[PDB]
Amino acid sequence: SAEACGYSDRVAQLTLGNSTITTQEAANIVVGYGRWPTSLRDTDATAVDKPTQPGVSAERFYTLPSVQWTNSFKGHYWKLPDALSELGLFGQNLQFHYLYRGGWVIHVQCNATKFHQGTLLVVATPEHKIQSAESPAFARTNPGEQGAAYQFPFTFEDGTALGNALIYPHQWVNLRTNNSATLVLPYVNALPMDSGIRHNNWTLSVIPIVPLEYAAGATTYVPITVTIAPMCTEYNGLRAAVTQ
Amino acid sequence: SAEACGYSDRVAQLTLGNSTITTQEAANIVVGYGRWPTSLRDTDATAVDKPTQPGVSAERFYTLPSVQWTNSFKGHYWKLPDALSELGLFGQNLQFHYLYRGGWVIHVQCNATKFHQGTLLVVATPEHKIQSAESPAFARTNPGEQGAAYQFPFTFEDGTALGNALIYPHQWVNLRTNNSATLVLPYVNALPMDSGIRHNNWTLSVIPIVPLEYAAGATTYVPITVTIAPMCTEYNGLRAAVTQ
Amino acid sequence: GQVIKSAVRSTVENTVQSTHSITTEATPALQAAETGATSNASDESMIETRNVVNTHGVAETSLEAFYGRAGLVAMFSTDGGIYRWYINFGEYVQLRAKLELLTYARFDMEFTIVAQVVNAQSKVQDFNVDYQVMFVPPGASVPENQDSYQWQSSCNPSVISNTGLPPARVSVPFMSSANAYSFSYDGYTQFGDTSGSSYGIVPSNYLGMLVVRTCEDLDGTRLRVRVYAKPKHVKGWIPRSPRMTPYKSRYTGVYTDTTKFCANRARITTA
Amino acid sequence: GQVIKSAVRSTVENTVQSTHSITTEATPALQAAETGATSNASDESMIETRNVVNTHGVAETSLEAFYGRAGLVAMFSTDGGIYRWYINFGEYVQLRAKLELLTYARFDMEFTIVAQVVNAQSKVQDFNVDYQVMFVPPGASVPENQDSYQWQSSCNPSVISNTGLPPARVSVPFMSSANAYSFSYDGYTQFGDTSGSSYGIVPSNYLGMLVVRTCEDLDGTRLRVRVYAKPKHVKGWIPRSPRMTPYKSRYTGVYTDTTKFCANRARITTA
Amino acid sequence: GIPTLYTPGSGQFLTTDDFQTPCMLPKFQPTPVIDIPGEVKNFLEVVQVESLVEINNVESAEGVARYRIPLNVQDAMDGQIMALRVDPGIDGPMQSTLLGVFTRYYAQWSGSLDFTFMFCGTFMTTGKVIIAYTPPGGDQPTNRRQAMLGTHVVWDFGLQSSITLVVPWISSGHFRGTTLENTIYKYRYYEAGYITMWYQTNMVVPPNFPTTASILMFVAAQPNFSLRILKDRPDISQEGALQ
Amino acid sequence: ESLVEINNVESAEGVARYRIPLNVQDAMDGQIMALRVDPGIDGPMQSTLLGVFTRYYAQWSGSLDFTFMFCGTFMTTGKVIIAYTPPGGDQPTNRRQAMLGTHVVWDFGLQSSITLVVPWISSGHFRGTTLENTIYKYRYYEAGYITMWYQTNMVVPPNFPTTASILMFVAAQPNFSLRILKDRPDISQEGALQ
Amino acid sequence: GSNIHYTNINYYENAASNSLNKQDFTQDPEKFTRPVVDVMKEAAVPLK
Amino acid sequence: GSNIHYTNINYYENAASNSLNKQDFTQDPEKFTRPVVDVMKEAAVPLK
Ligand SMILES: CCCCCCCCCCCCCCCCCC(=O)O
Ligand SMILES: CCCCCCCCCCCCCCCCCC(=O)O
Ligand SMILES: N[C@@H](CCC(=O)N[C@@H](CS)C(=O)NCC(=O)O)C(=O)O
Ligand SMILES: N[C@@H](CCC(=O)N[C@@H](CS)C(=O)NCC(=O)O)C(=O)O
Ligand SMILES: [K+]
Ligand SMILES: [K+]
Ligand SMILES: [K+]
Ligand SMILES: [K+]
Ligand SMILES: [K+]
Ligand SMILES: [K+]
Ligand SMILES: [K+]
Ligand SMILES: [K+]
Repeated sequence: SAEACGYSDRVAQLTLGNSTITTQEAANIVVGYGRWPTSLRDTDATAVDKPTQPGVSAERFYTLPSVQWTNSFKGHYWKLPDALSELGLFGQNLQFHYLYRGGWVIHVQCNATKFHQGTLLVVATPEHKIQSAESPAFARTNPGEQGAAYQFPFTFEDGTALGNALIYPHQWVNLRTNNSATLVLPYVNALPMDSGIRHNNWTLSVIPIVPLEYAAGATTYVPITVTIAPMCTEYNGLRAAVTQ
Repeated sequence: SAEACGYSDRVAQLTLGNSTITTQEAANIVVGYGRWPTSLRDTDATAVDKPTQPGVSAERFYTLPSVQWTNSFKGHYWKLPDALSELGLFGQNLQFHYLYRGGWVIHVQCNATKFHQGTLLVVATPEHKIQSAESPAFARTNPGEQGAAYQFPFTFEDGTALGNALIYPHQWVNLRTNNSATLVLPYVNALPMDSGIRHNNWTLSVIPIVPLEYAAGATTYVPITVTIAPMCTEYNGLRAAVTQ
Repeated sequence: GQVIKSAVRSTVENTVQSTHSITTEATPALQAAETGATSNASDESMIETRNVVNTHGVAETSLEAFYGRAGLVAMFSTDGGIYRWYINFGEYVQLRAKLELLTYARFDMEFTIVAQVVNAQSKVQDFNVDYQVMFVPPGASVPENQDSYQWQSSCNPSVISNTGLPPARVSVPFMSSANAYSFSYDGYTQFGDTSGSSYGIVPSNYLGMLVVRTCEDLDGTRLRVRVYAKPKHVKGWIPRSPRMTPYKSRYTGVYTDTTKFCANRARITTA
Repeated sequence: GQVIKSAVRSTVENTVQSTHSITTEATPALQAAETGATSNASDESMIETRNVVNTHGVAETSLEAFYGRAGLVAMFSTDGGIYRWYINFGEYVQLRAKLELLTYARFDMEFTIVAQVVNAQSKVQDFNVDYQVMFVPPGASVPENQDSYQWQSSCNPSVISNTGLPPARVSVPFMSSANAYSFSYDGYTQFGDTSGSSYGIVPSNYLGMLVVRTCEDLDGTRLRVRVYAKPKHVKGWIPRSPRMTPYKSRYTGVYTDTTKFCANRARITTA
Repeated sequence: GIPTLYTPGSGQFLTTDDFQTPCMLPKFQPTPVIDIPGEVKNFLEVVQVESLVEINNVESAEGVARYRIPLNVQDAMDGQIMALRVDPGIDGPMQSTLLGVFTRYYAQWSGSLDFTFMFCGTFMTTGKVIIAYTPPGGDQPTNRRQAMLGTHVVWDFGLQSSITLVVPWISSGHFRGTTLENTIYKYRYYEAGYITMWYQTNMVVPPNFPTTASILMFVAAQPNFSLRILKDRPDISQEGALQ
Repeated sequence: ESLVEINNVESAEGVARYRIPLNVQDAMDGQIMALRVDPGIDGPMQSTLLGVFTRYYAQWSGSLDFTFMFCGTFMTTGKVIIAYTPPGGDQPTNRRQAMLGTHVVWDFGLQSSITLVVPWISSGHFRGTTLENTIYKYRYYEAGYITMWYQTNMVVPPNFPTTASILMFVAAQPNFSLRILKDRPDISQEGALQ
Repeated sequence: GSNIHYTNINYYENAASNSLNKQDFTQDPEKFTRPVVDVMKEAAVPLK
Repeated sequence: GSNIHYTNINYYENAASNSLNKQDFTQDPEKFTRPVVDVMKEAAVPLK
């Protein structure tokens, strides 16, 4: 028994709405800042309209297009809620409302073989700015569901040290050990709610710190897949659909 | 006091979600078959997935494009849920789910003056078939938010007598008396839930039985407006968006 | 959410004696049809009435009393010793019009089959012959000939009788996949198709077909068959506006437009 | 030595509302078919479910409901006013395939006999004639002619009826010398013989024959007979893999090899 | 076997018979009865619902116009507006109503009738009209004076747009035949009388207002109404197989 | 559970028809298979235990258990997504559309199999077992589709087989039932048997 | 009219085999005749 | 469905003459679906 012996079982199942995700090579589960997603308290709220709480229609797993771990791969990132702004009813609720609040369950996938070696840092960063350019391009600050490739991994695209990104909720996908990372994230902001089309609360980054190598002749095509589920969401300020 | 004296007050306010509708010339409120909308009972349900209940995001008033009460006006009709299938989050939830169930609150509006005369039958008909043609056109069975003009009012487009449509929930907008009709409708079907893109449970018809006439020189342009709110809705069988 | 109650009664309402009324308070006669409500003016309020203990019953208008009798639903003659009848009640108008008085209804049915032999000139014969009526549910193989293997009927229900015996008769339960049959459907038979021929028909109302044959070959003659259906244990919902135009098609409610229902009279002032 | 219990149920299982699950502990979805066990992943564990009080019954799939109806087992015409039918259910495939769904089974049977007169051209006649169906157990003398002494039937059971009367019908008990009939037998009919024709048949399944005649001679015509059988009070053991190839012989399960069961489609990625 | 003696009627197929018979699917278990609004148990529930009378059934009126009783500013007094036999099952304006259709599915009827009228002129259009029910015995009343001697209501146009004239059940027998067919059955015996409408004062309007207006006519059975002896509705027929 | 004759294509004969082909990809998000979930219609399901009995009846109801077992080498890894698309439209055209429905993400490992439950999601309590359209218009009852896609990729060591197989199992769940017995269309004869 | 005494024993397994129902009552028609939210008493005016 | 009340008297000597059985229930299918010695709980992994 994992609880009795004091260890974490390498298998896991994540079930939300009509979706179930499984892995047989996990490395525990991270819960950002030790906090599970929670509803907005009456004492913290300011918007007075009764909120919409979509439930299972939006709180389920959405799988984004996979990314290849190429030989020159520097890493890839996705902004939240930006990446899911046009997916399913989560996207619709995000567009039709001025205000949105919610947490996340992130599952990053990358399997190879016992003949491959490589290590990916999987980190969820609050308020992660892509500020390496004098005038950041919208295509890079809000890359959508396809996400964007890293150009400056060592400086974390924001002028800080990549090695210190561990101060943010994270896990590693070290091929010899695991093939997936799972992170539960609570809503974080200096406000009770905010606009899902003007502000990205979190940024998911998958960065190779130890390059992908393997026994000569092994499969060279190794994808990285991201599956994300909104959790405990609520929306206020209903109107027509509006995207950034 | 209306209750004490046993009469119905001519003023009314309908508030659902972020919408409020008022009228100062109503003629009571009809509640179809004396039944308010209700949720699907565990003993009647068959679809096993936890349903989505959007709440205020979909249970609110949607106003459709107005229709003119022309001199040759034969009447107009709208299918439900067809008419709102592409409006707001109600439309989105209807499209993203295989199954839908819900009631309605209908408010038909038509004001003129004490110098005008005319009478409209406002009726909500369950399973109203537009079968006057050997092969009914999709444009007429599912006219969308614009609705469709009547071509055969006397036969109610279905081979029955217009005068007997009173067996269905209805009211009249008799200009000398009132300028609006309000009807609350429960979900009706031979099934617990059904597809919102293949079956229209109700059809709202506004038919002139006494032509619009007025003192010479009065305003001749008199619109008819329909405002409809889904009520007590639930959806099952989530997937990608699909329209008929 | 039912706000209007429905107490049951076994007799019509009595009349209670009433007297004159001269007041500004009670005005039973004043009404307003715009509300959608039928007048609530009672006999006793409109005229001075006497006491009438009215024991008139209401039984013959109950759904069971109205629908609870047999009506013709099929009539045909075999060809090559066989006939395939798709179970539907749109062929013969009398029972059809009755059923369309309700939107939804649950009921069991009693089917009665009357058959006799007729010759090529359609003259009835005094000839006793064994016949078989097999119910073939959708998806099951339909026999092509009078002697095909499907007549073994090891699973399909079959009733074998003789033209010399009384009419055959069997009861069937409420078989729809739905929770009630629908006699009005404003929708299509399938997703991805909006052709007119797929409109206004609810597939769940079609439970299959009845295939009929004579067990052995008749010599130059044919089997004439009439199928009657009687609804039983009727439960109904949502009364409908009655058919007011002639039927034209077996599967659709298409009709010919008209400018009047009743015939004209010389003037509105002469009864 | 029964380690697995078999509690009875009269309705299918309900659905109970469930919520999300994010853990490393419970993994209902992970399975291992190698064990020989069917997955035990429940609906509630794979998705978030709602409460569903499911009152759907299970009656029509019970052995009694599945087998409890008549099916054709014999069909023939007399020759010289007589016909000998060896009792076996391999001639007509529908009932045969049903029975082979079980390895062993005990049941009583209701036999129904439908008979009529036909002429040399196989045209049915309206002619009432008395006929006799005699059950001749193995070892008893089988009549060679329509008027042989065995028809006295002082011990053999016989049923005499008329083509003008309703079909004859009699029940028979579970008659095998075994404790159940066998619908699959991997063995031989006797010791000292290993010929292929003696393989796959359990002799105890054969209880004798039915010999039929008209009590008196028909003039130029023949008696057409159909025998139906209906299992009753069924008890069954060891479900079997269903027949998936056409039958070819009455006494053996021989078949023609095939490279596919269902028809082909263009590609595995297009439903 | 128990000795029995079969009797006349044996083997017959009476369409209204009521016996128990073997079921084709003895172990079949139907879908559950779910909650559906609008359950009806007796058609008396339907005939008590008001529906429009096709009252203006004249050559010049087509379709929807046939439901409108014409009213107009008079230049003479005590004039007539309309007339109709009250019998719910005979051919005429009543035959296409809910009440009429069901009455036509039966041979006999009984009960008071609710005739309600709704004025549809402008808010400024006034008027008083008298609606009378004349019990049988003679012909329809020839003038307002004769009509007012019977059961009647005087209607004043105003905020409450409608008025109800109850045609009370006044009959020699407890029931009446639904047809008045005379040539064969001499059922004219059952005629229930007439309903007529007359100007009590006049329809009056302001300058340049429409000088014509309409009244819609509704009819329904009262709570003491019932029907007996089911029969095929004469309006439903066919001359051959349907397409 | 019994095997679905899933690879019912011209190039597959006999036993090979039970194997869903899988192979090392050089592109992402690709499709692996598709199938209508209806248990009683002609196709891969007709020869299964579930299919045979469903074909002995006119109506069915209940959730379905579709279990898959990976049969590649111990060193062969991979992640695949299996989705159930409730009715309304056509089968999903790509992985993004498919994942919006009911689904499970399967990770190849020690536990060789995964179960995708196709929950009973229907307007009516029962569905017809056939989708025959010309006569009865039963396409009305279509239960939807099950599709499988590469979530990541099948990955193998040097010189390992670059192709592998998945076996597909199906069975009724505990809330499944059948109504109205009918003769199985697969059993027939043209004359007396030898 | 209907007998106050008569035999009513079912000989068959399924309810579908049973003879016709013998209730035949009617119910208050208000759900069809007066499906309104506000009560409008007979003695008062309908609208004010 | 089936009647809660119906006559069930046997007129004949031998049980083979009796009408069909009226039980029709189903039993837990574990002897066919999970004929294994070791219990493998739904929430755990099958093999370790
Ligand atoms: C073997 C005995 C034969 C007896 C006939 C059995 C018929 C089974 C079918 C029962 C279905 C009847 C309900 C159909 C109602 C819908 C009709 C329609 O909409 O056209
Ligand atoms: C005189 C009345 C005649 C009625 C017929 C009596 C028939 C007696 C034989 C009963 C045996 C039936 C069970 C046979 C089952 C095995 C069939 C097979 O394997 O082919
Ligand atoms: N004369 C033709 C056609 C008769 C026919 O189809 N009649 C229809 C009405 S048009 C019917 O309902 N007949 C009732 C019956 O004969 O029982 C025939 O007898 O074959
Ligand atoms: N046509 C021949 C042969 C017919 C025959 O044997 N038919 C087989 C199937 S090939 C059957 O099962 N018939 C069923 C029946 O007639 O009851 C005849 O009638 O003598
Ligand atoms: K909710
Ligand atoms: K909610
Ligand atoms: K009374
Ligand atoms: K009043
Ligand atoms: K009334
Ligand atoms: K249950
Ligand atoms: K498990
Ligand atoms: K299972």
